[PDB]
Amino acid sequence: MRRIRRPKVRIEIVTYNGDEFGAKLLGFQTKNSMEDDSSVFQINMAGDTYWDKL
Amino acid sequence: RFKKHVVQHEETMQAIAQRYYGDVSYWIDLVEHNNLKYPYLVETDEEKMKDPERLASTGDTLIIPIESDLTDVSAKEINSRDKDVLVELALGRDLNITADEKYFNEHGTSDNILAFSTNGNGDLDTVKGIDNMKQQLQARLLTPRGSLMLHPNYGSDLHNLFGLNIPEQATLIEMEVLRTLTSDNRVKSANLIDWKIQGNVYSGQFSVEIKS
Amino acid sequence: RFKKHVVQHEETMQAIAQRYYGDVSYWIDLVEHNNLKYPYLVETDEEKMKDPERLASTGDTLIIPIESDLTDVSAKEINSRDKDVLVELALGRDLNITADEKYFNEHGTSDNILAFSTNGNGDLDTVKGIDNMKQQLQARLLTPRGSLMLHPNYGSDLHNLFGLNIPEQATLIEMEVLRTLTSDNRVKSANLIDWKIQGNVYSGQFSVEIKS
Amino acid sequence: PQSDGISNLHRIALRFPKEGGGYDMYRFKVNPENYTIDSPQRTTAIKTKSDIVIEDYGKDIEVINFTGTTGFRPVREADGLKTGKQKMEELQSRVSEYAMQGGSGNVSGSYLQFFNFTDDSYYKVHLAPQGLKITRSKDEPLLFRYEITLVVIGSLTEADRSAVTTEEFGNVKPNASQRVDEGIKELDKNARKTRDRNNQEISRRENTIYNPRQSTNGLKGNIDNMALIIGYGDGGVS
Amino acid sequence: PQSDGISNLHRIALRFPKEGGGYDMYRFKVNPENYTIDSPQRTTAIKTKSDIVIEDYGKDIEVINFTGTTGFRPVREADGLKTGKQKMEELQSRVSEYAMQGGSGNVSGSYLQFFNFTDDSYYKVHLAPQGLKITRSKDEPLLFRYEITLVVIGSLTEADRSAVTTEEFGNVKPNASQRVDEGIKELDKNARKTRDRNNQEISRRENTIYNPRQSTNGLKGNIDNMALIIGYGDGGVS
Repeated sequence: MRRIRRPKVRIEIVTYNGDEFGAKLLGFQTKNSMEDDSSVFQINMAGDTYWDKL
Repeated sequence: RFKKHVVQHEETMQAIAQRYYGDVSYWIDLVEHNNLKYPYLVETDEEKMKDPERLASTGDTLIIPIESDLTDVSAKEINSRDKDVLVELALGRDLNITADEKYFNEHGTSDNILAFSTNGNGDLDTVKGIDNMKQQLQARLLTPRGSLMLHPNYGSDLHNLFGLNIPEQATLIEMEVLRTLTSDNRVKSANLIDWKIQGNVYSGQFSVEIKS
Repeated sequence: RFKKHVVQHEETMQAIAQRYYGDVSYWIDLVEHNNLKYPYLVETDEEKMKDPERLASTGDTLIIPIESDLTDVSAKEINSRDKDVLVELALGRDLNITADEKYFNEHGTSDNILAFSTNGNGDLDTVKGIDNMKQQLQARLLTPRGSLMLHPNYGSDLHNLFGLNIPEQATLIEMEVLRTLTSDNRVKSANLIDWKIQGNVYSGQFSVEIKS
Repeated sequence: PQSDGISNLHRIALRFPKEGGGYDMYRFKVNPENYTIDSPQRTTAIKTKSDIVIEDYGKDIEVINFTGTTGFRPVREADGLKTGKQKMEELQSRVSEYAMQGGSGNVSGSYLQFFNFTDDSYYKVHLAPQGLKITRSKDEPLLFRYEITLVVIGSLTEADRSAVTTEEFGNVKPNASQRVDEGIKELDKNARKTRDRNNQEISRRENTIYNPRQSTNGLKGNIDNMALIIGYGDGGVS
Repeated sequence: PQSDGISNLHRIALRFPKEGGGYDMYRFKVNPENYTIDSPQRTTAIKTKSDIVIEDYGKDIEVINFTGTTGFRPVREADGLKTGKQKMEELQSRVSEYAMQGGSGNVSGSYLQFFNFTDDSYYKVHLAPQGLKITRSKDEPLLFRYEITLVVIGSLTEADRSAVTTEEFGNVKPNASQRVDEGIKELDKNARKTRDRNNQEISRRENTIYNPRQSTNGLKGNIDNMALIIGYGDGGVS
């Protein structure tokens, strides 16, 4: 048998509601590495709302 | 939110916890939520006479909190305080304005319609539970979309739809009614059951999935 | 720009602000544009008799500036006192040269036609408002394209479009007139409403959507 | 309802948003010759070295496409007598007006409402990138043809996602934060500096939906309101 | 118009720019076999986890494409007697004149006017990237077929972008700045140096449609001339 997967991502934010922010998710990246002295991540967001002012 | 449950014939609390959560071990939190002593379930009803509040028998209602609020002590305390009356917190309590339903139905969309009322004596009437939700839905449906002085886009454009009795007007009225009902987050969705157009007055009915 | 509005019976300033600007909180600044005392809207006519200038009642004309100009103090100061003069200033003022309205129609695409006139006493006549716009449009239509001594490309090729009164020539004339009318940025657009060619005379009419 | 013999056929009709408010009920006098509906899925398949993995993310955006021709002979209208060419020109004008006005990213008003009376179903739609393709070949010289493609946003039964009225129990706009901010603004600069000093000192000593009833989230609001009516130091705390 | 009810339809016509002023036109003797108008839209739809996002950025280019031929028999003309071959050759010459010396040399006309009397529609068009295409097939011993694709610049009713007049209420030229610049040109080196020093002094201690009627935009412009001519310092300020 072949496994079935149904991903469901949730995002929480603490200083706009976090649930509304997580609805517009499209994709993200998370670069963590012990070789370098820094861990960095990136998040892609939709253009439905003007996030620059929020 | 929660799920209602009725005790089966000599049903086991651990079996209930396993059914409603999968893992059997969560029964320790459920009994604390229900605020029950060690005799969680007893077949004999006469045993409940000793400690009715802290003893459940067959056919007794029980509260099944969601998985997220299982270990929340505040949720446990609030559910213990509001056993069997927990629906009121979500739907809420509000002043009753449907003094007489026999009168204001005919007037329909117009001004000088509703008014507060008093039930019993002294204490002002307040509508709670499912009746409060029905009253809120009826008030939202009757009010125009842009009538109130604040937070516009509240109401419906039903009064503008009076006119020809052609089928497309009926479908437009159906869509407007469904849009108005779905505007409230407390209603999951709505759908038509039956429609009737006889004479010169539209008739129809709708069903709404009221939470809890 | 500003949208004209008429006070409705038993209407409040809050509803007026909410209908246009959406949020009722903007009404605090909207009153300063109209230059009204605390009795902003009063149904009683004799109440306004005490100070008609600083009061408004049913049937009076209000000013509704756009959101961008709502916060400008200069717009508030200008709209407080000018009132009806805003339209004339918005559309501008210019000298009136329609001395012989009967005569200039008889000689199309002919030079030495327009001339100054006199109105009032001892002062050259002037035009303002929609009349000024119509006069400017008529002058632009009559003025040939490449005749003015400065800022060229002003006018139309109406003199050159005389031909065999065939439908294609009629459509070309229509397009030339539409381009001439739409050259001014104040006018939104134009479109023909009726065509009529009989014998050797071309006739027609057009409609223009003037802003405000 | 279709032409099943019990009820007469009902033709598909559109409902565009008018510029000055309201909607215009555009109705086709001839049903589309061809009707196609697609329901793509966001399922993805990836082959690992020893097993296949099936992963799904949910329903994708649907596509509605149809093609038809307008009638030739004149037919009466509810407010006039419009021929097929006039109907097609009006449809093109409405589509152009709806497309041009959407230069601000998206129109704040309602989307295009599609009413399919041939089979019971309703949708909220938007103009597809294919757009309104109009053609008229040599065959059938006097009959126009129109091709329309659309993308479904959601069922017309449900309202807008952002316009849904939440519970909003208690108070979403507490006065405690407002009056705390007003008091802090009214305080002198030295008072705010001493408040910052006290906050830093308290931070050093760390180690080494709102409702007044049945809720703890607003506990800090009540405490933050205090320490100003009572001089708990030369300024507030937290 | 069309052949039904109304009088005989008028054929499609093309208008081209004449080099020596005026205009010259071209009317097709035979209506096109095929006529396709594409009106796509520039809108993209992308779905998030539990919602659909729709964004639009205005109307797309309206592509016009049609195919036709030229009758072999002759027909009356405004001047001379031109057959189908001569008409097609003249069309090729006009298209070459519009295209070959478009990017090179200079062409007086900035656009072509496309008239559809049969369809009752008008547009301003330019040659598409596909361009003109001429072919003669096996079953056309004497006929000639032409295929052309066009892109609509815009509605013919609207005026040209360069021939648009703004409101321009009041004076457009700030004469105060002009005479300030004229006066400053006559100042000596020391005066300009003192002006720069004064501007620096004022600059480092700051924070701590010309019409005088119904506006305040041209405030500091008038002050500069008055300060210069009267003299606020050796050179002036601001």
